[PDB]
Amino acid sequence: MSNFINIHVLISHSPSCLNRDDMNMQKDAIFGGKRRVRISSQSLKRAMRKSGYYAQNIGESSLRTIHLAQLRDVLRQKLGERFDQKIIDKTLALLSGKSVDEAEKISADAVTPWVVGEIAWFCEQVAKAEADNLDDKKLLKVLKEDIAAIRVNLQQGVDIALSGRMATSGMMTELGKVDGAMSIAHAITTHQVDSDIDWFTAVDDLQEQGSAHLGTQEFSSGVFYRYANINLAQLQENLGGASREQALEIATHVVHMLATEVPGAKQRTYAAFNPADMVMVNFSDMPLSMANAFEKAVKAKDGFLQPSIQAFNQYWDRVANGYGLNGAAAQFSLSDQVKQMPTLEQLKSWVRNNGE
Amino acid sequence: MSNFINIHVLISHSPSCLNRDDMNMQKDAIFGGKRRVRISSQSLKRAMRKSGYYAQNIGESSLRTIHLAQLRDVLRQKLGERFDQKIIDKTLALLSGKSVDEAEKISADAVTPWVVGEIAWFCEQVAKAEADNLDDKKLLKVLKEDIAAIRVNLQQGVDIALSGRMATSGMMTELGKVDGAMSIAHAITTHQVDSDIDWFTAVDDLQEHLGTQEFSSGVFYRYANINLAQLQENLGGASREQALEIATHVVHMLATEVPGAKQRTYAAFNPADMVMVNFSDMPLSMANAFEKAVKAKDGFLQPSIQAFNQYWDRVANGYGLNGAAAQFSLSDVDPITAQVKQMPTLEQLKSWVRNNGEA
Amino acid sequence: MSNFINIHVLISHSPSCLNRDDMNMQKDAIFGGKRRVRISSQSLKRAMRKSGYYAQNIGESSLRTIHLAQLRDVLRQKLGERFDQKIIDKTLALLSGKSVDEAEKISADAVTPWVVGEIAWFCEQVAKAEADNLDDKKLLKVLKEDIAAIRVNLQQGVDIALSGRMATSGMMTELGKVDGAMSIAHAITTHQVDSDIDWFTAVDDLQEQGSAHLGTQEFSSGVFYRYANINLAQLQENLGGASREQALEIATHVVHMLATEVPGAKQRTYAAFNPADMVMVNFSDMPLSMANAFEKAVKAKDGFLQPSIQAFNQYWDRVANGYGLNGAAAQFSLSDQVKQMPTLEQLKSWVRNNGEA
Amino acid sequence: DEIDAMALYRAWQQLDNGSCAQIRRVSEPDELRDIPAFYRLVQPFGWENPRHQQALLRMVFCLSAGKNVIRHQDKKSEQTTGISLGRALANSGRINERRIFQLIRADRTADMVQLRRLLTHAEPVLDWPLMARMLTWWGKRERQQLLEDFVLTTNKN
Amino acid sequence: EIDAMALYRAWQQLDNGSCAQIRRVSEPDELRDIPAFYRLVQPFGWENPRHQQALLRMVFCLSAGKNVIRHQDKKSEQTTGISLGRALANSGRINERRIFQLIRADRTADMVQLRRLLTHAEPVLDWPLMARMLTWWGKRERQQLLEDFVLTTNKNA
RNA sequence: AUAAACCGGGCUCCCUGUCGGUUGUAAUUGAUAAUGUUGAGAGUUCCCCGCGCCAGCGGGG
Repeated sequence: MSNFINIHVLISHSPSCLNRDDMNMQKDAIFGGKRRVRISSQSLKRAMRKSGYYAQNIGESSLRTIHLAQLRDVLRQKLGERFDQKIIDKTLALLSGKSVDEAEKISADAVTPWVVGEIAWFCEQVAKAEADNLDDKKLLKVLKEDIAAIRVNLQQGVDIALSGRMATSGMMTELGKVDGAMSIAHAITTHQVDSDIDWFTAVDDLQEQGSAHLGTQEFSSGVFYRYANINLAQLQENLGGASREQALEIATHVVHMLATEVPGAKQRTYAAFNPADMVMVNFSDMPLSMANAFEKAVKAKDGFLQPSIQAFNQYWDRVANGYGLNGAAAQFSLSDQVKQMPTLEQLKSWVRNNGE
Repeated sequence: MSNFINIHVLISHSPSCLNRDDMNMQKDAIFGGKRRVRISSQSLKRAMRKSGYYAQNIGESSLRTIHLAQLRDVLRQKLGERFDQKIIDKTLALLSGKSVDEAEKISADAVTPWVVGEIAWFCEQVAKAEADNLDDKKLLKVLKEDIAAIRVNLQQGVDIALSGRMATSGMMTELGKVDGAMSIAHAITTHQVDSDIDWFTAVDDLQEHLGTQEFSSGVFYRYANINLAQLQENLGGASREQALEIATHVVHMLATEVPGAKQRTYAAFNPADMVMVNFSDMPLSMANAFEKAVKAKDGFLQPSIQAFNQYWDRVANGYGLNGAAAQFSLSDVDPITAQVKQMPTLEQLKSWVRNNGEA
Repeated sequence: MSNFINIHVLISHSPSCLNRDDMNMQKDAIFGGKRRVRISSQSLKRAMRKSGYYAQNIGESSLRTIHLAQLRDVLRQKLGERFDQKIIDKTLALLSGKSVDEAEKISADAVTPWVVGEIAWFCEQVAKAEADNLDDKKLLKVLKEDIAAIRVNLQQGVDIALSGRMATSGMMTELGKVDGAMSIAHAITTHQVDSDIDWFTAVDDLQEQGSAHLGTQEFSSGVFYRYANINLAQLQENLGGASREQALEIATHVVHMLATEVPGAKQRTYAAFNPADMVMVNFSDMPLSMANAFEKAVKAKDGFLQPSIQAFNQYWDRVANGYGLNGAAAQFSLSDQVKQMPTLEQLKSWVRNNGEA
Repeated sequence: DEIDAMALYRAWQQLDNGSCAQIRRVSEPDELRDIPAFYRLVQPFGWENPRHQQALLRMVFCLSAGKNVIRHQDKKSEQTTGISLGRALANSGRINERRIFQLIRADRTADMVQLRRLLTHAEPVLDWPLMARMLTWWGKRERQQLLEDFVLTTNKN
Repeated sequence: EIDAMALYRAWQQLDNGSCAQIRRVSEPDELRDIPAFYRLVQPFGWENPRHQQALLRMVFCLSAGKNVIRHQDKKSEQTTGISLGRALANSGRINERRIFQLIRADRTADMVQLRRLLTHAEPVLDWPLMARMLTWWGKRERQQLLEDFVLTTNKNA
């Protein structure tokens, strides 16, 4: 069976500003010696994590923060009906490596992801250790013996199971090290973009006209290529040893989100709520991106979209024939050995069924 | 027959950061007075060494360390059912030149590559030498007489046969000195690169500070060659065909494996767009095809491949290179003239290499 | 006929570290007020001497050492079929000035070149002298007679014929003085170089290393100007009175090697196996280098290579006109009164034929 | 006549985050001339006098490593000068000697780039007006003195 | 060198037909497609190829209108007159980002944008100084334009 | 033509071998460029040739 799922998306956005830096300039990248507009992988990951679709179909997302005081209050209120306060504070102190007073501000070393279910499981462990006068050291070494039993909690923190966690303090430093199962690229346009500039004003309703000086905001439209892949084996391990089916499920949800979720940036002002015009999924023994289809930047003819799709299809043919890729593949498209899907739901079902 | 096999690769990467230094900066290098982005040969080596393909087509990686305590324990667990603990400890102590107590920390002089097969073999020898009241010095001098018998064990440590080993302590200085069969170069871009900078943040879900990361895309020139004779020698005298098979796996890996760095966030999982393999008496690199940094036109990839093809034409005619050569490419546009056999698929290429360049 | 033959090479290397010093930093030199990267002459020499081209087209190379015990055993091993053990030991002793025991440690005065052919010949002589119960100093007296007969043996030690040998002890002090026929310059880059640094680590497969200090290795790429000349007469003399044709042959091999051989340093991890992009050979009555072509360091434009080649050619024109140098010259180049040669082999042939083919 | 270093320092410290952001994006000292915020920053400090331009370009460039990367500290009343750049770089414990090596051997422009990287990496504590004088001249003598101070510090400490 | 005030005076006295015909171009090189241009710039050394590029730029700016660029002689006190950037800043009609995007605009993109700014601002300036700036027009003359603009805006406030 | 003149400090020599810098991270929320305006007038259009009632007509550039 194939271990990697490659998700490819071509999505065309209308004038917008979906990702920008500290000078409020569109993010870009240079590909093929030409300027491409870019949307960071973190932007995509966070959009997916905080989306409604994720809440309905995958569930709880991690709570990333650095304020252990605030986290303490939240954790008390969320777990207070299963553990009493001191067990909670102690558990937090063990996992973070900081002392949990009744203090106003308790900082961790860095913003880290917290999974509430995971923390709870640690609370039960700490409690058992409490009733058995088990030392903290011995506790740690007890916990290190069966890690998967900790990872089974990441089914209530799947975003961590997908994108990994790194710990630099507390017991987490030995227990929280999570190796991400999903690799995801920055989105880059398939073509060159010279951004436009909106020159705006703010009218004062009480000031009798007058010449003001105008603000600026960079924007542009663009056909973006999105790529991600999922390491099934690693997803399974990361969830505590879940079956392949749960993993194909999660991967399916990722296909959906990656095809439909768009970062919220400046959307109240630009509304680039566009859905993907192509989505292809491909099973494989070695992850492989298709960005090189657009290394030669796509020249416009009747838009950027159709030439972009065409470019994709040709480069996929080449790669497939040249590298002999016997692997499940399927493609969904809104335009007229790769199985075609009329609708995204059919693509999703094809993925859920391991491509058969 | 030709002794050297040269592997040239042109591979294009999307925005990434596949190798960086102690200051989170991309590794670069200057070539033709312009900055190229660089991927160190070490990086490529270890990416290949630890890859899955290596695990499935070559075998187990060597175990590279400097901690002889941990190594002691490891060797016990994996060999304990074959030898007394004290034979194991003694063999380790003789090879390393340090004393193997039940000490918590025992550090060698440097990070060295160890092969468990090899260590086992040495354990046998030390055992019979134990049974014969033979002294350590005489054991050494005896073993020095048949080196090949020790190099056969590098078939369970082929990476060492490829990249070599040096020793500064113990019997390994006399015994375990291996001279690498594969020479491999740092990968550099064929064009100038001015790296981009991603300004990022981290959102704190409980309140309402920017970091930076350097990145770039680029068309890379990978080069490596393999010294067949030296490979055969380093594997105990193995066949030319076994040599060619290993060389073949190296072609595959050099055309498909990519360092793991920053990949979960930049995903530059691209495969090679051109791979040429070329048989030779004296090893030569094609880096000079790109001394004049490649200027873009309709990308960097096509002009790089054409530049390559031209230089190879000039060098082959000028230095009279009559050697088996074959080229696999995903592009259609005009390749190297007819002495370079074309390959539609990578596997046909690899077959052609397995078959000493005649198939 | 011309006595000197000039070999100029412009060769461009990809990132690499082909020669370094006591701190493992690239060897450099100042030229025109700017830093060039340097590949020393000894390095180039040893590169050519131990090459395989050498071994297959020139023969055996000298054996430089100081361990007369090891040399003893080696010599016994490859001469035992022609000479008695103590004929061999004796010869070694008389040449080294040190007593050849069966000790396992016998130090010479310095690391010296040993040609095996030479030693075989001296072995015949010492055999003779042993048969006539002749005294050593008298054997010396006899041998001083005909030195050419000894230099004829450097045809199995051409590298010493080219690079010379100085003698300090034993009969060599009288018989062994060889003045080199080949002069060879340190390779320097035709352009200023600011060297890059690689910062590497070593991943320990048994402990997740955290904070660490990275090792350093200086490296750079560069377009090098190699220059060497050969004094044909002195070669002929150093070879026992060999013909001009044989000299020209050896010279041609030196051309080839200077155009192709690259020192071996860090090549396993930087792979700079680049051939030369320009080779020019030039017959002359007085040797002259073209180094001053790059005294004004070459500035890059579409690389360093082509501008270097053109700098070379221009200085060549200016010097040729200025100093009226009508001598056979030929130039081989990869890039689109000097005869142009399409291939290196045509150039080599040209050289073999005294520069008129 | 002479450039006020401390004034410029404090100015850089109190700069609005947007301007600082705009200046932090240069990748080369002369690029500062492409940036409005820069001219606004150095106008009070004699930018308009050609004599002080190169100097100012370097100062700002180094400061442009971050808003508090260069921590200034006053000298002790006893000693005649405060902590030198080399000494601080060495004191950080994060700077490797070869870095300084390649720094003092670098061409114009490149050296300042490298220097700024070293400053971000080390966050040195030093006598800023001293460093400012150094940047004001920045020649062979100064580069050499940098490496010397580094070496001797690393030697004792 | 090229006589400036002569070219200006010629442009002020050109016939309105030729004048309107010239204004109509949309890129400096398009002036080569126009007779009136050649007759205009020939007395000022168009025939010497060294001076050509320059002239093409100068006229292009003048092509904004017969009385868009208002020359004003420098006061005898001052060493130089009002440079372009100061003029634009003084207009009060130009936004900083227009100037910024001007100096970062590519050969050619550059002159078009400048002409738009000129028509919009109708600047009073020392013309021969502008002419010189246009004669050379390299990185530092552009950067100097931005300098004068920013610094004047800051001065005046 | 001076403590001068005449007057080599000169021959030999790899700095070599081993080494992922690696894990984690929305730049994000707000914002008319807006008020006022005939393109009117004016047969010049530079050269050659043919015809002409010398008012102009026509051929070719």
